[PDB]
Amino acid sequence: NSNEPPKIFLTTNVNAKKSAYEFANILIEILPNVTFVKRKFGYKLKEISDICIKRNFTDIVIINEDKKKVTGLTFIHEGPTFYFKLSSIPELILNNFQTRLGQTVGRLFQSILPQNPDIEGRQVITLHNQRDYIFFRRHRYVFKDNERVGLQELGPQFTLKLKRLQRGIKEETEWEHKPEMDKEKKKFYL
Amino acid sequence: SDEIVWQVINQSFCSHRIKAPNGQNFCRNEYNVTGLCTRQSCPLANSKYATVKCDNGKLYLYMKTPERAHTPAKLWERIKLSKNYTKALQQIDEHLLHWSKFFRHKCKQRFTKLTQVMITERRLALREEERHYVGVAPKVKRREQNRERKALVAAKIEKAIEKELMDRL
Amino acid sequence: PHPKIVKKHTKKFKRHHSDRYHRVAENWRKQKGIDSVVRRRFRGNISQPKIGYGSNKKTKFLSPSGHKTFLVANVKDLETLTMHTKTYAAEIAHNISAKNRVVILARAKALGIKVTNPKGRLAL
Amino acid sequence: NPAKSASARGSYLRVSFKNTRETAQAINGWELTKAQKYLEQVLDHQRAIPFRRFNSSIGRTAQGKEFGVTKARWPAKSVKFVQGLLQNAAANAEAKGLDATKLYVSHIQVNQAPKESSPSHIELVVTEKEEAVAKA
Amino acid sequence: MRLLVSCVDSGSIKEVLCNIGTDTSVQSALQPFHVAPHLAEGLKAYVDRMWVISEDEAILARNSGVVELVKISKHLKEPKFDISEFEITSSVSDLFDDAKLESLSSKSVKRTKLVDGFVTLCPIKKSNNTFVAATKSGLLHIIKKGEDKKLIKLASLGLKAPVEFLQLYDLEDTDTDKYIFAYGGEENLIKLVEIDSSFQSLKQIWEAKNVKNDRLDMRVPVWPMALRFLEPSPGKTEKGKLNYQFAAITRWSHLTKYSTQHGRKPFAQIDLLPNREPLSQMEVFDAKGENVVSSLGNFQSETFNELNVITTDYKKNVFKFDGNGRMLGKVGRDDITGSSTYIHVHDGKYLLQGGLDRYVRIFDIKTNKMLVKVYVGSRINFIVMLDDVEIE
RNA sequence: GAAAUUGUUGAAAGGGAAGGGCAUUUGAUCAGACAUGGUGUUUUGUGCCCUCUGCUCCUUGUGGGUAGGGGACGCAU
RNA sequence: CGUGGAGGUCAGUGACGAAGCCUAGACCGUAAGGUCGGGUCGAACGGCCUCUAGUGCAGAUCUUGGUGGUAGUAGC
Repeated sequence: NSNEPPKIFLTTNVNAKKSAYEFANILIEILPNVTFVKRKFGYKLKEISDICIKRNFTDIVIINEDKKKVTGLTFIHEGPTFYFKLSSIPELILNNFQTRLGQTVGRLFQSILPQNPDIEGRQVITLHNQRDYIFFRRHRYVFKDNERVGLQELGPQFTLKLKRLQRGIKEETEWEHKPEMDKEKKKFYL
Repeated sequence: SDEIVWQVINQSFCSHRIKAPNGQNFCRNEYNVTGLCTRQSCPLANSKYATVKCDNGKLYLYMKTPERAHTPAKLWERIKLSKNYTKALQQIDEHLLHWSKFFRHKCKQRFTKLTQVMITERRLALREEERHYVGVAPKVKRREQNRERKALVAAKIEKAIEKELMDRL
Repeated sequence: PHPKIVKKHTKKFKRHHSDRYHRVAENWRKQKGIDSVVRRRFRGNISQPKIGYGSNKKTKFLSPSGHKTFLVANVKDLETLTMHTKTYAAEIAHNISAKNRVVILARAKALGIKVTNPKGRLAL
Repeated sequence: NPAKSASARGSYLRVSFKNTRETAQAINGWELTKAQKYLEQVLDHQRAIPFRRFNSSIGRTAQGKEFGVTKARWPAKSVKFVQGLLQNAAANAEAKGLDATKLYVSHIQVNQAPKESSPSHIELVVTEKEEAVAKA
Repeated sequence: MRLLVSCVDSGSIKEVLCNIGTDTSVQSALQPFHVAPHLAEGLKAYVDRMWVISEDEAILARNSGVVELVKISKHLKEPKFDISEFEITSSVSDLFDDAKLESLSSKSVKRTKLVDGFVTLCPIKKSNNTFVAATKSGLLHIIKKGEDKKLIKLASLGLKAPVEFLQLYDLEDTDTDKYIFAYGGEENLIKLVEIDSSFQSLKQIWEAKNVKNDRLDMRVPVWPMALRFLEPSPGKTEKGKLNYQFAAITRWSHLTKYSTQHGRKPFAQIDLLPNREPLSQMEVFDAKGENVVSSLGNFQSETFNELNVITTDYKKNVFKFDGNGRMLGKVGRDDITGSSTYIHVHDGKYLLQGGLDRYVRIFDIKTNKMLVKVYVGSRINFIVMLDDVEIE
C-alpha cells in the first residue's frame, strides 16, 4: 500500500474459451503490471499461491467463465478473498460504501484499480454502490463552462455483486449472500 | 420351471426392465451381469447364476444355485475377492469351475470394470477442489434481475459523478 | 469405433403446402387426392417418405458422437450402464430437478459414462 | 438509455388508429420543442402531416413538398392527444431533472385497442441526446 | 452482566456491561451499559487466549509471544454500575518459534505461513499458581506465578509439532501429582503425554492409531481438532493398559470416541456431517443447563451416551450433537452471519458466542433463545464471562 | 397467455412478383471435453498385507463379519 | 404412432419448479412421432405391461368465437 506498486497476477478459468480472454483484454486497461499466464492447467491452489508470492505478486485476480459469459471474479490478496459475480491513468470515484463491510470493498477497489493512485484523469472510473450492488463504468470527463460536467460514456459497463468475503485464501467465510437473506427486503449493507 | 418364468418375464413385465429408445431393453436388477434382461442374463430366470458386486468394500462374487431357490432370505452365497487383479481373476475362474463359459467370460469383465471404476473414483476424489456446480431457482433469477434494474434506476449515477466533481473542485 | 454414419436423407419432410397455409401444419401426412401432384410424383415436387430411406441397422439410432442414447432419471437408473460405456450414452430426463442432476453428474463421471446434456440447469 | 430518458404513456384513447398512427410516426426522432412547434403549425392549417400509408381519397396538396409526398391532411383529433402526451412527457422529463435542450423523442408507438371505434394505445419515450455516445 | 471479549482489531480487551435481553439491532430493546477497549498493543499483540483464576487476576496470552498478567479493580463510573481498569503487572516474553513451523508450512493444506501462537492457556492444578501454556510450534512453556507476585518460567518443553490442541486430565483429583496431557494436530495422531512436578520430564505414555482404511481402500486423514476427557471406564481394569476415556473432533467432521482399555483404535469414529464438513473447537453441554464439567471443561461421567456437544463450522453454523452423533440441532440458526470463532459453555446453563460477525452473542442452552447481542465493531476471537453482576 | 392481425426497432430484397425442390456461396448466428491420462521402474508410509492372540451369524462351505498387540499384497507419495 | 380415463409397475419425476406455451438451438426416428437445451409459468405429471373409448382434421355456401383486405371507403 503506497509503498510498492501493486504487482498483480490475472488468471482465468481452467479451460476458459473465448469470451474469457476477451474480458481479460478489457481488464488490462484499468489495471497495470497485469500479466496473466494465459493458460492454466491442473495444479493445487497452494502451489499457485506460493509461486506467486516468490515472484512478488501482491494479489491475484481469478476470472470465472460459464463457457459463454464471464461470471464472478475472485480477488485474493495473503489476506482476504472476495467472490463477486457480474452482469453487463484514469480517475476514480466510489459511492455509498459506508459500513464496515462496505469499507472493506472500498479498500479493495481503492487499492487495486488506481495503480498506486495516479492523476490527471479526464476519464474517470466510477464505482457506485446501490443496494447490494457494486457498479462501475467509465466516463470521459468534460467540463461545461457553467456548472455541470458533460461526460461521454466510453465503456465498458457492468455491475458486480459481492457474494463471498472470506478471510484467508480459502479460510473461513466472514460473510455470505444467502438466497434467503433477501427474504427480508430493506437491508442494504454497504 | 425356469423357461416358463422367463416367458412370463418376456411377455408380462418385470418390475424392472427399461426398453431404451432403440430396440433393446435393460434390466435394472441389482444382481446381474451385463444389465440386459435376456434369456441368459436375467437373474430371475436362471436358477444358476453368478455376478460380482461391490459392498462398499471389495467386490463379492455372489453365487446362487437351484437349491436355495425356495429360500430367498438366504439364497445368494457370497465370496470376497482379492486385491490382486491377477489373483482375483484366478479366484473367479476358480470358484466357477464347470459353470458355463458365460459367467466366467462376463463375471471377469464386471470385475475389471468395477475395479477401474474404483480407480477413477479415487482419482476424482483428489481433483479440482474448485468451482462446484450450483443451481439457481427460477424465482431467484427473476428477483435478482428486477431488483438490480431498480437499483440502477434509483441511482441516476451522474448526479453522483458531477456532484463528486464539484466536490473535487 | 463405428462405421461412418450416413443419414441417406438429412432434410425433414414437410407436408404438402405447409407454408402457404397455417391451417395446415408441418407434420407429414399423405395425399389421398388421386389428382394431386405430390401423390403421383411429378418432377420438382416434394419427396415422399418411403422405406428405402431406412438407415443402416449397424449405425441406426446412433447419435453422431458415436454413442446411442438412453434416458435416465435417478442414479439407481444409470447404474444399468456400468457395462456399456462404449455404446450407450445417457441423458437426464427434462423434469429432473437441479438438485439431483449434480448427483447424476458426479456419479456419471466416476462410472465414466458420457452424458450428452450436462450443463443443463447448472451454473458455477 | 433509461438513466437519461422520460416516458409518457397513453391508452384507451378513442381516436382513429390510422390517423393517430401516422401523426405519431411523423415526429419520430425530432427534437422536443421543434416537435411541439410542428404539431402547432399543423393543427392551424399551415403545414399538413404526410400520410404514407392510407392514400385513398387524399387530395394532392402542395406543402407536402418537404417530405417527398403530394398527400397530407390536417387531422384535428389526433394531434390533440399526442400534443398532450408531449406535454406530460415534458413534465415527467422536467421533474426527472433531464435537459430539455438535449431532449428528443427516441421512441413513439401506437397500436390498437379493444372494441365500433378504433381506439388506441400510445407510447413515447423521449430522451436527451448526449454528445459523445461511445468510445471504442 | 459484566463480560470480557478480545478485540482482534486493536489487539485489546473490551469489557461489556448490560442486562439479559440486550440487542443492538434495534432502538427498541434494552441497551448495553458499557463497552471498553483496554491495553491495545496492535495487530501483532492481539490476545490469543485469556484466563482468570479469581476475579482480579487474569493472565494474558499475547500473540507477540508474550504472556502478561492482569490486575483488576472496580471504580466509580463516569442507575449505577462499576467498571474496571486493566493494566499489566507481569510478563514473560518471546515465547514462540516461527521458523520451525515455517519449515512445515508446505505440507499442510492451510493458506501460506503458519503463525506461532498459544493453543492452550490454563491452570494446573485446580490452590495452585501453575500455568501450562502451549504453542503451535510444540513449545510448552510451563510457568507458575510465584507468590513473589511475579510470573516465573518453570520450563520449556518439546512436543511433536505443530500442536493444535492440548488438554489436562483433572477428572481424578488434585492430589496424585502426575499430570496427563493429550494433544494433537496436523496428520498427527492423538497423543497422551505425562509430566511430573519436576516439570522437566515428559514421557509419552500412549498414542492412538488411526482407523482402518476407508470405503475406497484409501486412508482417512488424520487431523484431531479437539479432545475432552471422561472418567476411567468402570468394569474390570485390564492388563498393561491405561484406563481413560476421551472424545475428539477432527476437521473432517469425525467424532472420535476413544477408550484406552479397548485399545489404540477408536471404537467409534462417526462422521457427523455429509462429505467432510470442516469443524472447529468444541463444547460439552448438558440438556438442562446443568453443570456437569470440570473447571477446564472435561465432562464428568463414565458413559458416552450421556454426552452432548456443541461444535462449529468455519462458516456460520453451530451444532448440538449427542454421543451417537445424531444432531440435536443448530443454534442461532437464523442469526449468526459469519464464522463463529469462539464458543464456551458457561455454568452449563449459558453459551458464549463471538467471531468474525462482530456481534458478541450470548445464548441460553435449554431455551435456545438469544439472550444478549452486542456490536463491538471488530473481529473477536475470545470471550470470558466475568462476574455476573447486579444493575443499580 | 397460443394463432390469425396490427404497431415499433433492426435485418434483407425488391421494382415487376411471393412461396416450394436439388447445391453451394455470403452474412449473422450457435454448439464445440471439469479429456488432462495409460504401461511400466524406483523411493517410502500406512492397512483390509505378515505374524501372533480372539469373537460371531448361518445356506457348515474351495463362507462371510468383526478386535487387540506388534512388523514391514492394495493405497498414497 | 399419438389423445381421454382405468388395473399393475417404475419404493418414477416435482416448489431446487410439474404441466403448458415460444423457440433463427441439438439429437433421434424413413414417417406417424419421440427426447433433451434455453425462455415464460406455477402444481401436478410421465415410461413400460394390459383394458376401455365420446380418440387424430384443411376442407363441409360446416358451428361458435377472434380477426383482416375491402377502406378511413361509399357515406352522416
